[PDB]
Amino acid sequence: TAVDSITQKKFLCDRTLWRIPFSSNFMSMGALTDLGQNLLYANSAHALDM
Amino acid sequence: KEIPTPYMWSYQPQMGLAAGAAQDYSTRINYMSAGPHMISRVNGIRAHRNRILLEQAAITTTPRNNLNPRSWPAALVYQESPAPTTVVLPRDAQAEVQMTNSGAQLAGRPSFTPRQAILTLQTSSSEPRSGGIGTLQFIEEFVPSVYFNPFSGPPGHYPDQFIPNFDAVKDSAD
Amino acid sequence: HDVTTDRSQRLTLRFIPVDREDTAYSYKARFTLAVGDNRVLDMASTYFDI
Repeated sequence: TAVDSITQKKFLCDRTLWRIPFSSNFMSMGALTDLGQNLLYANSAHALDM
Repeated sequence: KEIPTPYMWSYQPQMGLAAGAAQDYSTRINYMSAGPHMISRVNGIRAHRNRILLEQAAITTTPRNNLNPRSWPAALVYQESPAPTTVVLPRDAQAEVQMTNSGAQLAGRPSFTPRQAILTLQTSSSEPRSGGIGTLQFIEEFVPSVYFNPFSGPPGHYPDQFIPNFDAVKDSAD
Repeated sequence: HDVTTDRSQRLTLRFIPVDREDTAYSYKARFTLAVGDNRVLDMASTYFDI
C-alpha cells in the first residue's frame, strides 16, 4: 500500500548537559580559558542581554 | 594642557596587572573655587602634588623596562621568606622500637632514651610568584609616570600603555 | 597569545556546484572548491550532503 504520509524527525538529550567552552579556539583547555584571560575582558563593568 | 592632568594606578588581585590609568575626577578640583588673585594658587600648588607625584613615581617605585609590563619577575617585589620552623621530635622513635617488640606497651622527652635528632624542614617556597603581585605592595610598584603632553610623537609605540586591553605584542586587539 | 585570531575567519561552511550531470546510474558533482588564503583545511571533517 501507498498512502500519502511524511516523515517526522526528532532527537532526545537525557542525562547529558549542554556545554560551550569560553575559548576563542572553542576548547576546554583549563581554568583560565582563552577568552577569559583575554585583553578587553576582566577590566570593566558592563550590561548583559541574552 | 599646561596644567598636568594627574593619573595613578589601582590594583587587581586576580592577575597582578594595572586595571587602568585615567585622568581622574576621583580627586580633581572644585572648579572656579578660588579667588582672582588667589587663583594662581591652583595653577601653582595643585600642580605641586603633580610635581611631588613625579617625586613619588621614583621614590620606591623601582623603574620598569616597559612602562606597563605583562608578567612580573621576583626581584624587589617583596617575596616573603618566613624561616623554617625547626622542632626536633614529640616522641622518640629509637626508644619505642626496643620495648614494644620485646615486651611493654606504651601510650605517651620519653621514658627511656632522650636524644636530639633533627632534619631540615624548609618552609619558604621553592620558586617565588611568576603570576603577579603580592596583594598590597602597589605603591611600591605603580606610581603614575605622568606625561603632561596628551599625545607626543608619531603613532607606533609612542608614550602609550594607558589602556588595559593595550598589549605590547598586538597594536590593537579584541 | 599565539593560538587564536581576533579578525574575520570562517568555520563550518557550505559549497555548492553550478553544473551537474543527471543520468540513469551516474551523478557527477563538480564543485569548484578553492580553499581560502592563510588557512589549512583538515580532511577527516570535510563531507558531502544529499
